Amino acid sequence: MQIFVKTLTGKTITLEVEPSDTIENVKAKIQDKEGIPPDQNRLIFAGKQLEDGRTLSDYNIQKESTLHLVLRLRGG
Repeated sequence: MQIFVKTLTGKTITLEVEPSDTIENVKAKIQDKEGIPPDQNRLIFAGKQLEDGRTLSDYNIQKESTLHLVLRLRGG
């Protein structure tokens, strides 16, 4: 049950999750592949911002889906 992640830059990543997992948990594994937490990054599917109140099967997120990684609060 792998999920692919696409950043706005085009960075293709890969994570292991379950259709019963929480949105926050699935976002949390982004730290284990990159290092950036779920407060600096957000989540989007089908033009809708996802949130930590539902699961993957509740959003209809299948395997081989490309998630959308957006940056919150520009800084340097």
